[PDB]
Amino acid sequence: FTMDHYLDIRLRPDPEFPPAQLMCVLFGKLHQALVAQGGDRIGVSFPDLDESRSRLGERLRIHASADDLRALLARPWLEGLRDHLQFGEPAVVPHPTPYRQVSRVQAKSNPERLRRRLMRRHDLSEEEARKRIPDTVARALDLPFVTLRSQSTGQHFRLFIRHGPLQVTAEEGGFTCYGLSKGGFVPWF
RNA sequence: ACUGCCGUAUAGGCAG
Repeated sequence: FTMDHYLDIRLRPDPEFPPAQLMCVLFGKLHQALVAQGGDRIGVSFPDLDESRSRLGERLRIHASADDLRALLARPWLEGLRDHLQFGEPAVVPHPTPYRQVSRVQAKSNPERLRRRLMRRHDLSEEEARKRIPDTVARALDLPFVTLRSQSTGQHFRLFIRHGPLQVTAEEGGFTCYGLSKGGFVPWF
């Protein structure tokens, strides 16, 4: 709809850095750009997604207005990265395409963590908490992910990404500062 | 496979 432009970024193979690491860094710098930019009008997708193998592939697509794309290309978030990437031209998307949400998915991967929260919210003990929240509560996602380092937290975390069911038409909605759906759809091709 | 947040929640959502 309003996001009828896109830019493709393809990773260049490198002897010192495997593709997954270049992708994490690319995605992380995008996040930094999007925070600075502000707004909720820029989306991403991973056109070379390999769902069978939960791999994102070596392509990052930015979905936005033509102007944003030309700005994003000249901006410092890409510093140190440009030599590791190949860029397409900011372009109008093909048509027709299906649309899909590209979303962050989170999992209760750590029962102990849910327990510290529970204790804090019900003044419970560890033994009480463990009785109510067993270790089987743990869920593992079968999804591709990037590994990120937060600046505000200190943590390294995995950010799991799901490319949702193909839809014929898009619905109104925006995107987080990681370019992931908070309702918005992007064209898939 | 981290830390936390919302929620009565172990349901389910969210932040970096």
